[PDB]
Amino acid sequence: AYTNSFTRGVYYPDKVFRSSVLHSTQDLFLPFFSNVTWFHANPVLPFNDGVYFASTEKSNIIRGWIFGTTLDSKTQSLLIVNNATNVVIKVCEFQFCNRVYSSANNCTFEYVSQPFLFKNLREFVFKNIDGYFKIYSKHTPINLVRDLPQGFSALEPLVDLPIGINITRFQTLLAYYVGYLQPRTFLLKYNENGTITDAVDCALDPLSETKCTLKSFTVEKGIYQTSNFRVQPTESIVRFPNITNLCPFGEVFNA
Amino acid sequence: TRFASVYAWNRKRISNCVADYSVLYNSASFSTFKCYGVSPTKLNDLCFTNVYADSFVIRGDEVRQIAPGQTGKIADYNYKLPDDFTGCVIAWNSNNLDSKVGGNYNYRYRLFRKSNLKPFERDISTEIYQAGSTPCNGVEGFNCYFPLQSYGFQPTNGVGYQPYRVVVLSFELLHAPATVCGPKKSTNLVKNKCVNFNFNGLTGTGVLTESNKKFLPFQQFGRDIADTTDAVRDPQTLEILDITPC
Amino acid sequence: NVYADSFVIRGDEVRQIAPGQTGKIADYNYKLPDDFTGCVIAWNSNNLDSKVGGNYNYRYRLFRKSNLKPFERDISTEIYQAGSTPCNGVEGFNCYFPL
Amino acid sequence: VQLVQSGAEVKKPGASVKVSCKASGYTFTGYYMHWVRQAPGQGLEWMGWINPISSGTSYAQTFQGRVTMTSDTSITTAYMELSRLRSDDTAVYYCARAAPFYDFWSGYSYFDYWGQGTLVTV
Amino acid sequence: VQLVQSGAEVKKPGASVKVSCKASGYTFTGYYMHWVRQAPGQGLEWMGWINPISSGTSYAQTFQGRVTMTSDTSITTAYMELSRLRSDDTAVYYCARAAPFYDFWSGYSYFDYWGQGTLVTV
Amino acid sequence: EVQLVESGGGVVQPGGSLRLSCAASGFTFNSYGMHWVRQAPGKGLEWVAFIRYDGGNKYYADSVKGRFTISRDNSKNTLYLQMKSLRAEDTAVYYCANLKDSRYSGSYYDYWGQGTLVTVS
Amino acid sequence: IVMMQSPGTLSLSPGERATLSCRASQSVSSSYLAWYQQKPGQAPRLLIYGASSRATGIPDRFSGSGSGTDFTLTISRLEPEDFAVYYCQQYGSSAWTFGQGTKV
Amino acid sequence: IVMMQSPGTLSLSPGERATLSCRASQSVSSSYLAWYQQKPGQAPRLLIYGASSRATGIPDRFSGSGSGTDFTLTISRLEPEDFAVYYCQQYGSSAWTFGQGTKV
Amino acid sequence: VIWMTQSPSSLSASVGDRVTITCQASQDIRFYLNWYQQKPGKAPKLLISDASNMETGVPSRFSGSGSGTDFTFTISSLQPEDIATYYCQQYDNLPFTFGPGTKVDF
Ligand SMILES: *[C@@H]1O[C@H](CO[C@@H]2O[C@@H](C)[C@@H](O)[C@@H](O)[C@@H]2O)[C@@H](O[C@@H]2O[C@H](CO)[C@@H](O)[C@H](O)[C@H]2NC(C)=O)[C@H](O)[C@H]1NC(C)=O
Ligand SMILES: *[C@@H]1O[C@H](CO)[C@@H](O)[C@H](O)[C@H]1NC(C)=O
Ligand SMILES: *[C@@H]1O[C@H](CO)[C@@H](O)[C@H](O)[C@H]1NC(C)=O
Ligand SMILES: *[C@@H]1O[C@H](CO)[C@@H](O)[C@H](O)[C@H]1NC(C)=O
Ligand SMILES: *[C@@H]1O[C@H](CO)[C@@H](O)[C@H](O)[C@H]1NC(C)=O
Ligand SMILES: *[C@@H]1O[C@H](CO)[C@@H](O)[C@H](O)[C@H]1NC(C)=O
Ligand SMILES: *[C@@H]1O[C@H](CO)[C@@H](O)[C@H](O)[C@H]1NC(C)=O
Repeated sequence: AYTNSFTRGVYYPDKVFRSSVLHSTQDLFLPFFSNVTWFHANPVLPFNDGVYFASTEKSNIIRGWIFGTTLDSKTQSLLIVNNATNVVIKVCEFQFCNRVYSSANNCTFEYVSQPFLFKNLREFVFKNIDGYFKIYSKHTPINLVRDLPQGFSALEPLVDLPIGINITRFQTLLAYYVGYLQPRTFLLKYNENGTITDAVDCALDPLSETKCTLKSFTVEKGIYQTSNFRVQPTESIVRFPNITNLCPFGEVFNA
Repeated sequence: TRFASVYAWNRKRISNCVADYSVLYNSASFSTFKCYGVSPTKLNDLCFTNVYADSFVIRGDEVRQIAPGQTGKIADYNYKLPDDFTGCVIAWNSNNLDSKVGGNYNYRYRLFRKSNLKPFERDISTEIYQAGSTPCNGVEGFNCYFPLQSYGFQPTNGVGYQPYRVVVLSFELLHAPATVCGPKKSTNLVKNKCVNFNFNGLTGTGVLTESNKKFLPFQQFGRDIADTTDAVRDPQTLEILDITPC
Repeated sequence: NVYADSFVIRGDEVRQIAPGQTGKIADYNYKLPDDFTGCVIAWNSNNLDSKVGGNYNYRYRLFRKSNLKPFERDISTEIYQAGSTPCNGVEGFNCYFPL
Repeated sequence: VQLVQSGAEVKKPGASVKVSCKASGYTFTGYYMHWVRQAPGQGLEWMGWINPISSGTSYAQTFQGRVTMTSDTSITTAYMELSRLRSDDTAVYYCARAAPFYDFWSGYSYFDYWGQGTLVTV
Repeated sequence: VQLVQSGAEVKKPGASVKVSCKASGYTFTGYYMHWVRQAPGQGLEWMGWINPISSGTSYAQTFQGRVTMTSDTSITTAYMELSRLRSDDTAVYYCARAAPFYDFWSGYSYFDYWGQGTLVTV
Repeated sequence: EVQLVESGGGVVQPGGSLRLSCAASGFTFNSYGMHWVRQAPGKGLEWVAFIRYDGGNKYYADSVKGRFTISRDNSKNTLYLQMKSLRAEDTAVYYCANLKDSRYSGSYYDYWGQGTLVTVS
Repeated sequence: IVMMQSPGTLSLSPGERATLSCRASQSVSSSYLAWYQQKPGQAPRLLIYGASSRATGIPDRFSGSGSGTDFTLTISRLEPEDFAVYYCQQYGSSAWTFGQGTKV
Repeated sequence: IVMMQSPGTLSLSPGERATLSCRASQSVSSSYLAWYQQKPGQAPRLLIYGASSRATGIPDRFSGSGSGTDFTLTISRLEPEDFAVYYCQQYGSSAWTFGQGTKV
Repeated sequence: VIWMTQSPSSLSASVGDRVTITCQASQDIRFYLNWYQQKPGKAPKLLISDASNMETGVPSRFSGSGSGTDFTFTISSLQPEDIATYYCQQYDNLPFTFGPGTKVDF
């Protein structure tokens, strides 16, 4: 099962305040109109270069996530668990069961804060760059049953954890949607309050590239040069002389 | 007490603290103290997002290789700095600790490698090096070498062959909240007047006023189209201030 | 005009007598300008300046509050304050003799 | 450079013997240690080598499975152990130094320093 | 490194005694010279230090005003002089070397070399 | 039901070229990295190549590096292997697979196709 | 400050292990704690400095440890030469202080 | 491979010149040919390495030459000390081989 | 490149016998080893991951352990259906490598 995430998964790329400006940035974003996998439940999934996660389930249904590699007692794993009053984030040599784990040896990181989680759609973005596990989130009202919501809403930084571990796989702790981030170029529109209200995926289509080339979200009638095409080399060919005698360097060195 | 071999160099991450660099620079104990991308006399005025401290042992003649743009066995196969490196290299003679009679063979370095290391890359494998065209299959012999070698430090060695302990401090300066700052004391905030300012490492001149800009909790400053900061969050009061030129 | 400056240092320090150098000699003893025009001449004087048991007549500055300006000379012997507490001219903990 | 070997040994058939060679005056791990045997009235036979840095070894076909070589860098000493001894293993045993295989000028091809030998009678 | 002290002395009350310590094998002015006293059957007492480069000194409260320390770099020798002698000043006196206060690794906190002591009887 | 179906095998001449493809279904193809593995007649398994989930980063065995190219089209759920300058030594049954790997691909499941025979003669 | 060693005298056979103690009236930084050995008719020599570091030329048969107010010197296997008097030494507040010493 | 020396024994007066031979069953690179001297009751010592190069501390009274299958050691003027056993040594195919030796 | 070795290259065993297969890496690969079972004409099946973690559906008679360079695969009680060639595979670093393969027969 797949859904179309129309323009979802946009987050504030940095901590710089901007307003009344169109800003072009390079980062890991969910491509517009990509195919997002719709899960019903609970398999272990690849983390790849970052994960877009969304759900309409209650906070007492989706408890949190496990991120790591082997997801067993052999390596450090990141455990994010919510409850009625708080959120607990730990990195340990966890041995997971099947209330989440039976053991947690060699704990290196602990963080405690407030809970992370017509219905209400919850969106999260998980990145792991240079040892920092970055989480972005947004909570909005939803009136849909079978698909993702339309319209634009940017996700704000929630927490930035100096965990220092590698993540290749993850699992959700218990329906939800999972997409993956890619290195794209986006044009982000900041309003007078510094809120991102729109965005253009510059690789979505010829119209979007025109918009990105122009630093404008509207295009007037006309013809515009947006890029160059160029054919890439299919292969490399080496053509040297077919002599075989070796240069007498050894004779110089061992005189 | 114990330093790493250069091929297996140690790294420590330093954050969320006050860094006084003058105690190191003004010391009489270090034979080498060389900074790149920054002057040592200004370190106490600066703020960084992170600091890394790398440490290892090499012989005296090799200290020159611990610099940007260097070549040789250490720069090539053991510990490589970037060309745009920002940080300081500190070294001192450790003959009194690391040498012994008959030779200390604990300290080792990589002698052979298929290719040069990338900056800040670490390689601790001990696989057999293939010098010839014929595969070694993990066996040492003709054209098949063990990649590592020892210094064998002895107290009677010439200075170029004596052990030196090296610490490399690399300064990470990203567009992010600085967590490591020098010991500069803060003053009271002055508004509606032309002043010089220094906000968590950000220096400039202008008039400061209360701002109506609605920063989100993560946001620390704003910028204009000229890449100039036009608003800051005060690191102590968390108040948002506008910056305009005098 | 021509100026001729002269002094004694140890062999490893000769490299510091050049424009753009750092270290105890360049920083606290003898500093050249970056736009320096002139020549640096040196020779080994082991046969004249060394003696058995040690010649302790030749000295250098080890500590200073700040780096010297080019061609600046400093011959004071005041106690160097390394710590936050004043020395009042007394040598001891965090209070060093500069030479 | 000095190479100093253990004293003479007397053994019976089926037994094992261990000969030590202590090195000094050079970087121990920078050279291979070879063992060479000399029976009474006979010439010289190469047995094998050990490389102290890697603890890697190689042996002559004659002694494959019979001989073991080890080293201890903390005392810059190499050892040769020969098992299942026979009467024709009676010989003077020598340790000898040679360059490693990566030596540019082929210093690995010859033995430049010798210890005074250890006499073993079986 | 060697520290060589003068021979034993015998004195009467109210007098003064001077003990010398000649240093060799190191840069004289790079270290502080300390004096330590040991009465018969007793332990060790620190008296004070002298810094040859500056001729600066510091003394223990017990000997303040009683003891003077000097040095002469031309012969790399330090001297300790104790005045107004009493019978309980009978002890073996030692010179000992320690790093200066600017030593990064706190070498000033301990004495790394000792001369063989000078016996003074009062 | 998870399936991986190799096709495009056959017989080619030495120095020639052959392009293989693998049709994936039953799983989220565009979320996993993919491998090629080959097995010569009477021989054991040999790893050939690996491609990441976005098709961005590619890795090859030293024995095929510079001759084989790996690619994927995530809109067709199809993995490709382009083999040039084929040698007699390249005769093998080629498999596409999703190998369980806690360090690189992040796959927690192990999938294999039936394999397709490529003969160089 | 007062430096207190224990036991005043220790007796055991050669080849056995010995441990000596030193207690301070106040906290002492590990860097400011040292141990000395004094054989009969001889000046003291440094064995351990900085609490846990051996002096040059000292056998690895000797080791030290401790922090705060309590430190200990260990002799793993005693030789006939090790039956000497040992002292702990402290630095602080511009003064150097020795313990009363213990005889092995 | 086989390394063959000749003559098995040589006899001549002190002060005269001597030449010893070594023949290989196959070609040997000059770099892989060496000569050793062994006095009675002593370990062998290196005289010549690389066919023509003297070892450190060896008098210029000794020299060597040859290529391919045939090599020779020359002693220009014999001293009473030179009446020893000499060996040629070859390297190849991961093995070291000695000649049978000749007595001067 | 990490070289993988297995021993024995082939072993005979009866039903009920204990079968042990050794796999050795030329480099320390921690616990990043997979074990596969292949029958003639079929693709390899994964039995064990992360050195000692059993796959779902794999009979309890199969086990494995080890760390660093020396790993062991064990069948506590060989069954008629366990006649196959076993491979070990490292995924500590790229390129990935398989061992020679150990053939088990009657
Ligand atoms: C001196 O050098 C020549 C050239 O050999 C080359 O350079 C050497 C330093 C070394 O890197 C060799 O491996 C190079 O091939 C030597 O003559 C060669 O010797 C090799 C065997 O070692 C043989 O296979 C080649 O055919 C020889 N080449 C030629 C042109 O004859 C020579 O033996 C060296 N002499 C000494 C004493 O070292
Ligand atoms: C999404 O999947 C459908 C098939 O269900 C395909 O036709 C479409 O092109 C895919 N879109 C993208 C962006 O992959
Ligand atoms: C949530 O977790 C925290 C931390 O373990 C705990 O203190 C708190 O009591 C938990 N809340 C509930 C309702 O259990
Ligand atoms: C786990 O803790 C042990 C000490 O009990 C330590 O030896 C080991 O190195 C630690 N492992 C990790 C990954 O921290
Ligand atoms: C910006 O925020 C102000 C409140 O400070 C609000 O009145 C205004 O309408 C917002 N602008 C937009 C486009 O929402
Ligand atoms: C220190 O800074 C924090 C904000 O980081 C502020 O809340 C706190 O009140 C400050 N403390 C003082 C004494 O100003
Ligand atoms: C995390 O693991 C991946 C595996 O593909 C690797 O490429 C990446 O560099 C690792 N990250 C860090 C910080 O090592």
